Amino acid sequence: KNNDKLTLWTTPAPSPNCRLNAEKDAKLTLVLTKCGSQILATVSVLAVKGSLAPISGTVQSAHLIIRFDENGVLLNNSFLDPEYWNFRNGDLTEGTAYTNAVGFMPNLSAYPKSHGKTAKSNIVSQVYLNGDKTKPVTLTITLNGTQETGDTTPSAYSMSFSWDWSGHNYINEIFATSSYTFSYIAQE
Amino acid sequence: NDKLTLWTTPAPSPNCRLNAEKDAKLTLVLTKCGSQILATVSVLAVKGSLAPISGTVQSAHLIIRFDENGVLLNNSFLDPEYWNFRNGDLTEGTAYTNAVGFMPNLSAYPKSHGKTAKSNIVSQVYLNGDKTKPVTLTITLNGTQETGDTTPSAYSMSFSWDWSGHNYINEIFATSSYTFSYIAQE
Amino acid sequence: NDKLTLWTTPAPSPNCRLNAEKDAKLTLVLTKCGSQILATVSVLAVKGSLAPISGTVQSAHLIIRFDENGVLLNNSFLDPEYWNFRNGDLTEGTAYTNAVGFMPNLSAYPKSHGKTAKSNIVSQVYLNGDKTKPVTLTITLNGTQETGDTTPSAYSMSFSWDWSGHNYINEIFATSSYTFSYIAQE
Ligand SMILES: [Mg+2]
Repeated sequence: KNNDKLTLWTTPAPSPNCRLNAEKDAKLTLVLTKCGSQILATVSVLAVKGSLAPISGTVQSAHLIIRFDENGVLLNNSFLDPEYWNFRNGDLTEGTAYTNAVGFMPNLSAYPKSHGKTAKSNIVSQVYLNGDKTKPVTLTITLNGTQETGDTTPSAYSMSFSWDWSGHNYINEIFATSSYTFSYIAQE
Repeated sequence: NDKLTLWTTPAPSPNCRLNAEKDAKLTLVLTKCGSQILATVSVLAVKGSLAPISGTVQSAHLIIRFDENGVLLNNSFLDPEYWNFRNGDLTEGTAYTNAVGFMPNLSAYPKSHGKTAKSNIVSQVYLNGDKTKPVTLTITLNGTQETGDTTPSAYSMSFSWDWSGHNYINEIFATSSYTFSYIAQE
Repeated sequence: NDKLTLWTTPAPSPNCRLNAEKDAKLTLVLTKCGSQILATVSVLAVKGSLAPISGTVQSAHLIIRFDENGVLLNNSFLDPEYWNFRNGDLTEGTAYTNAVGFMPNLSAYPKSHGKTAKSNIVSQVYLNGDKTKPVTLTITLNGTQETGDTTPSAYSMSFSWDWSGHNYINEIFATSSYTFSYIAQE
């Protein structure tokens, strides 16, 4: 059992695995590492096709919402593909889908279902396009909720990533973000 | 039951004093990862001049002080009732007698060396989780980013929120969650 | 011993080269949390053109390089004497022979892909812990954001501090503490 039940990830070098505008138009690298009562996370994203590859016209943001059921399992019609979202085995994922990941879900006491507009449910910081300090992008992570254009979409748990560069002209650049570290309180 | 997390609980009642007793809810979670502590912090004001922000208020400050065993001092500006080791989403019932493993390391962050760069963690957080409303957070370990706090303590953690130059009048003072780490005493 | 933390010690003597040998004190602590390393970094210059900042100086750079076993190369710009696994507030005296579990993952951060966004962590730190004195810190894993470091290594970690546009002349170069994490090789 080369398994590691304390890390849930996309793999460190994913194939296209998520939908920012269309199916598999980006590679999300997301690693969740369980440190008891807190999850330690790293996230980065790279667009591979469409209006973010390269950034065209008037687009100044990108959004991904990941939704899980009561067992911490991705919902049907997930915008993150489930095939390579699993517990760690070396640099790969287990092949058999997990049945329970509640230990990696954002705590519902800390981050209640209807509370996405609450300050505590948001982690907000700058990341940098192409790892370039002169090209800031704001990242807003929302736990068990959304601040955007209205979400009472059923899920038990959720994690929302919103990248925004209002005011910046990044036309003809590929949308790709520096790696960002964060933590949140675990459900169990 | 979990002796590797010391917290306020994830959903505290008013539990700290920014300008008067119990005028805010501090959510502070400390998770021991051996030689480093992994921490998350958020604050929400519930009454007074921060709820909502009034007049000329452009900052808020909290100092938490501990004794040599890592126990909150008397006259604490963080209420000790629900500051304890984790049990579910609650605290253990019996007050802890030792948390030295969660205290900021005195070799790394010496007592009253708060003006030293290394004893400070400084970053932007965001009012109401709103990217257009930045607030600077300065965290100081075993000191204050200022001349002497003269109340003795073995260890301390100081939080200073500042929004000089911004007009947030009539907004409730509430901060996005912020992750940091620091070197543990043992 | 504590084989889950690799560090400079929490209060190092001068131990790294920004512009000359031992012209700075780097505090760097790496704590293994399975698949991720939790890190804290701070730097303090002690002599030369950064102590205090003089003339035209608006940046500082350090590259740390390791072999296939995770051991510092010869001609290291971080001194190997006090870079080791934790023993109290000190280091083990006998040099480590393997630290591959602390190295940046090659699948995530491929060798010489320093211009790739994912291999960079970028944020503001603050001179003297002062919120009015920002400094950008760019961390690069297994590469350098300034291209083509030509010195071969199995693994590397690059730190670039930049304050273009700011006049910090006559200040000592000293940074607030900064937390980050990265995917571990094993
Ligand atoms: Mg910033």
